[PDB]
Amino acid sequence: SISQQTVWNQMATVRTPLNFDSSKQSFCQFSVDLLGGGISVDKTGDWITLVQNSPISNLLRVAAWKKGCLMVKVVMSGNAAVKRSDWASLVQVFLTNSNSTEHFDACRWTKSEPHSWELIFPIEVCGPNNGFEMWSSEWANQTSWHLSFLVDNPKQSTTFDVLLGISQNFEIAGNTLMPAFSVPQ
Amino acid sequence: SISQQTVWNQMATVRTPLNFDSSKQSFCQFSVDLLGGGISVDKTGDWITLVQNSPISNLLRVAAWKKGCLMVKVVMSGNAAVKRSDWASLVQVFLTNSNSTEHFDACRWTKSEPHSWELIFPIEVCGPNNGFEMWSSEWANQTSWHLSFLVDNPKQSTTFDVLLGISQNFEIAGNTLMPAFSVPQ
Amino acid sequence: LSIGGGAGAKSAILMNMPNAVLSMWRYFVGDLVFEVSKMTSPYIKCTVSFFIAFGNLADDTINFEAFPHKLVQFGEIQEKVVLKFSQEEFLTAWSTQVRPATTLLADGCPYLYAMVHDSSVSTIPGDFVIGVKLTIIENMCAYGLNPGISGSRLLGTIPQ
Amino acid sequence: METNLFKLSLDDVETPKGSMLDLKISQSKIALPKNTVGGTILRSDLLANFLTEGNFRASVDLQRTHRIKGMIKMVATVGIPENTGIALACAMNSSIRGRASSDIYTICSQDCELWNPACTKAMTMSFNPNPCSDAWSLEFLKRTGFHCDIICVTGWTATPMQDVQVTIDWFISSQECVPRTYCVLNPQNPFVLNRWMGKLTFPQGTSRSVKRMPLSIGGGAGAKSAILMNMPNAVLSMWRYFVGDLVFEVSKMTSPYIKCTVSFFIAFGNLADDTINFEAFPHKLVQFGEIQEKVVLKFSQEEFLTAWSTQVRPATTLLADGCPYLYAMVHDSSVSTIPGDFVIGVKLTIIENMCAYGLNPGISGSRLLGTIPQ
Amino acid sequence: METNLFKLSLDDVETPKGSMLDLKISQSKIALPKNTVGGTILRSDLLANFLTEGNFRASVDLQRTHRIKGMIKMVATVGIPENTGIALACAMNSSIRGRASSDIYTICSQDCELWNPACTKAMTMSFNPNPCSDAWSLEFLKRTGFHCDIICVTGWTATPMQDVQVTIDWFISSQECVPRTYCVLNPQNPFVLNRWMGKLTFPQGTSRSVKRMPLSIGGGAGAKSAILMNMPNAVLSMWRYFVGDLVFEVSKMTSPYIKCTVSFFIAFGNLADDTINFEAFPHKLVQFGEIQEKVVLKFSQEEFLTAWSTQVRPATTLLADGCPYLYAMVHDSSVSTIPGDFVIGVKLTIIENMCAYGLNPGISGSRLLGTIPQ
RNA sequence: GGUCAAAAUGC
RNA sequence: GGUCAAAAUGC
Repeated sequence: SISQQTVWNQMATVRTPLNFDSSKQSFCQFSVDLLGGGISVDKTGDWITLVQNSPISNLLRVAAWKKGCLMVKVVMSGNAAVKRSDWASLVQVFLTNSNSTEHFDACRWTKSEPHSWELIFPIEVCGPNNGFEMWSSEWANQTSWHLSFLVDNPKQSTTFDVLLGISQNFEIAGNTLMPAFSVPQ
Repeated sequence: SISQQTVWNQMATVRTPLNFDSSKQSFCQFSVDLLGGGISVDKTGDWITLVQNSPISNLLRVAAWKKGCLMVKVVMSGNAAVKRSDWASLVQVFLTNSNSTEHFDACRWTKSEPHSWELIFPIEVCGPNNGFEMWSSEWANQTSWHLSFLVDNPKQSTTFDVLLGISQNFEIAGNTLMPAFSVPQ
Repeated sequence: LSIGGGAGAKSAILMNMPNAVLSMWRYFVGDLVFEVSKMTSPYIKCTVSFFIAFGNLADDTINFEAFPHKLVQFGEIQEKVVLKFSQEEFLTAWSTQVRPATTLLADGCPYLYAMVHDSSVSTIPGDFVIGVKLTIIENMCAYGLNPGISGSRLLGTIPQ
Repeated sequence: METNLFKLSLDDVETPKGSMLDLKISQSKIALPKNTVGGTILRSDLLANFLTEGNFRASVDLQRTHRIKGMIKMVATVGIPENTGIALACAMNSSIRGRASSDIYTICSQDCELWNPACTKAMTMSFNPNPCSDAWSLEFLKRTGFHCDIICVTGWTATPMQDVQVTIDWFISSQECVPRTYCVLNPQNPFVLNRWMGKLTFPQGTSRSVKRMPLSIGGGAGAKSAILMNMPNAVLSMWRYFVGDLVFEVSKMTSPYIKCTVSFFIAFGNLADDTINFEAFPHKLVQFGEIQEKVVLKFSQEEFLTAWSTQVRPATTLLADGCPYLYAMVHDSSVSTIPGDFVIGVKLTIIENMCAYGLNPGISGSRLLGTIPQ
Repeated sequence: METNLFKLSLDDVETPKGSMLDLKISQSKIALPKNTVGGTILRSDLLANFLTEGNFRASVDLQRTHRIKGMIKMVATVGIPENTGIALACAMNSSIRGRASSDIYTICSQDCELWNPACTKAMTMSFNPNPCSDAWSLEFLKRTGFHCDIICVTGWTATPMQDVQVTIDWFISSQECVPRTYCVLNPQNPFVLNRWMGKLTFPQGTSRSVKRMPLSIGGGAGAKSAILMNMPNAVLSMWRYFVGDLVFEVSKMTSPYIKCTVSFFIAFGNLADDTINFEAFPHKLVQFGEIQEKVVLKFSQEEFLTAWSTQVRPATTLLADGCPYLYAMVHDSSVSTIPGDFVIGVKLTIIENMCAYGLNPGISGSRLLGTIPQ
């Protein structure tokens, strides 16, 4: 085919509010629309989000019809000044196709590893065209893939990095006509 | 072919500055050019670096055209007088082809295991000649493979050892005419 | 001739799938088929010279036309000239992306030079304008996978 | 009455073909000052800088042509009488990364040839600069570092009356470029190594002036506080144990007037220099014809019983090597009627019908290899 | 190990062969300043100075090759819209002896072509500079005087917005050189004459603006106090009486927007300009297609009864010429929507199936021939 | 007569 | 194995 080993590419980098009042609760909440390219956040604070203008990130935002398997990676880089006997943080991860409460969860992981953790898993896009799917289109009351998170003691489990990779069998077709992507500095 | 089991060979051994003022920050930073043979370091201290004049280390420095898969290994031997309930150190690892900020990361690992950790991963060299690549040559604005690190509480996560191994399918051709390698003692 | 990320914008990158994907790869070759369109009034005349080189050359390089080159001329009512550069005009595959600052002295990637071999002449104010579109890469070879490089460079535009 | 430009032949992407004259890219003149001592870099630059040195028929063709699927041909020329001799070399390597070494170990792995002008009054080397494919470019040669080193390995025997100049004629050849790649873990055959195995110097007189060369050949060349290296060795050293047939190339670098009959064989290091009895070993006696400068020597794999170690620590006492050595001796004498020292250089060209059992973790540095004046 | 220089291919005496690209000798850029008036010498130099103007693939081949048995090929190029027009010409003659004339009579006998860029956006002329044999040299071109004159014969109709530049591409051709010699007393067939027979200008309106051209054609061109001359005329005038078929070439030099239908026939000078009745004569009506610029006209030998005189004194009153004339008339009108004057140039290319009865002692000077602005 | 143009394009 | 040399000259 066309292949290279261990070459994944960046999508997400979500950082947690610094201003967080351990009083109006313990958790912080956020979501990543893997097939849409959008980070949705809390009102808990002033969140620092960034989506990376990656070959793929770039591609999934523009390509209107998607069939195949993409590979995801979420990494927790945390607050390392916190002494390991003093860790109080879990982070509940969810995989859904809507941001609706009435929809049900596809997969559900819960990780509580001090200072850092890794999570590698497959997502597959199956749709009504010929097996092709379009981002949350009204056509077959179509959907996406969403990766939502729930952080407990967000002052500890501070940073989140989302990477994905592509499958030899990802096929697109069409152009979702999108505005200009913003490039830092 | 030509093969032997569990015979890898040394490349890197990076040690962290002893003189480190936990005041001008928490982290120390460093990089290893796997396909070039160079350790680039901080200004944080007086770093103790060594590259090993290994059959391979030796080979990759001299061989001007590289196609194939090499196997890497980074090992963290740390400060073991530090009591395990008292660990405050992570070390963020990155894999890039340039030492530029504008380039994007290929893979990204973050490990926070007390006193010692291991990390085994494949790197593959794909290039424009016939599928052959040359170290950071201007020809097809060519590149390398870089393994950069970020150490938090470098007084803890003290030592780093980099080993690689070769793939039955590593093919070189040409001689990068290099100065004399320095041999200790 | 590096063509990944797409179009440059002030503070942003512009994108279309056929580029999105290209940029998924790292290095590329093939035959590049370009489509030159006249967009000015059949009364504005020019003979345009196209070839393939590198960026290190000065604009006063007498000697280019001693390069494979193809001279284009438009017939009054003719508006499309299809141009084909063969894969034999390139030795080694080139990089799909090159940082946006990379100085015309550091590109190791092939460029597509267009020149006036004569003159622009008319009897009415006007500027000769021809648009170039890379229609298909034929007999492609893509060695690689691009982690990415932030943004891209600019592409010409302007009035009328 | 009009001409179509489109159907004009201004877009030809083809490799220059022609007569040796028509396909002439440059003319380099190199200077051989009569006070030259050996190990002297006569001129070290970039090939592209060597080729861009005159406006000769295919010169612009070299510059304004993107793919050249033919070979760079050198033709060198300097005549020196028979009572003296210099030993020059043209080493073409694929890149230079810094202030690099210009020994002969370090510069002879890819494509280089040694020649004594007293014997060979006109050399011709041909090479393929992209050892990975079939075409090259000048911009390639330019932005990749192709290097050409012209060095003196064993200085003048007799100092000429005035200075000398070697003129190298450069051309594009009529013959196609063929790759030469190396799989490091699955060598080919015959494996190309090209290793300076030593500069053997035999003083004038009746001294067996016995020269022993380690057959362990990984790490490469020794340096004061360092190791010198060339890929064909880099890789060898990737393995652990080796055998095969070792094909050596003995070159005369002194003046056809300095005579000696040299005796070559294969043994071990435990033997004393006064071993009457060696020549009762398979041995081959070499003698050079006046204008003869190259003797190719082939030792068969049947001269070795078991594979040997690719590396042996540098201190390993000539009493502890369990690895075969390549002994050179004077079977008669060194004789001349002019001051001089008999000097012959040995290069291991190819290991044929190789067997590599193993994988070498490595052993720090390596030992020294002969060199010296003139 | 040695190379024989003798059996090397460094002594090839052959004419460069190749692709139109490979056989490119130069690139001249000529300047057409928008205030150009006609009769303007755009550039008059030496061919060898025209060809030595860039380093292009066979450029050194032009210089370091003694015998070239192929042809100099020019490819010119400048585009001008359809509402204007210039009339340029490239005249290649074989030598210049002094401060010479650059008319069009004087510079079009050997090998020259006129072209209106509005109609012909790319011209290609090919010539053989040694009209006496099959090969040329640059040193020939150099030390003999081969000349190239680039002139404007009928200036801009509409003045362009800024300056213009004509780029001439020079090359060596794939086709052999063939001589063209002249026996003066035993002409060939078809005899090549190439004579500027006049620059006929027809003002805008309904004027029969009748132009009569003498068919007596020896001495050549008139000048104030002098005679202008080109070999093909020199020789003609060597004879006394002549006939044959006269082949004329009518070229438009004004902007495709200036319209006229021109009527050509053959008569005598005794007729008044108000002769209703001519078109009851064999006549041929010419009309130009927008981008059409050349009409070739052939009058057969059957349009003349008896041979005519090659020379007639310059004063001979339009009432005393017994020699046939070439009348041009406006059969309609000159019409345009832009100021301009219809201008067409006439050149007698070849006399075919000639008969020359005689030998001319000569008659002093000759008459005038049309010319003027733009 | 020479020159020139022409006997046409795409994978 | 590549290179190279060689399978030779004159009218």
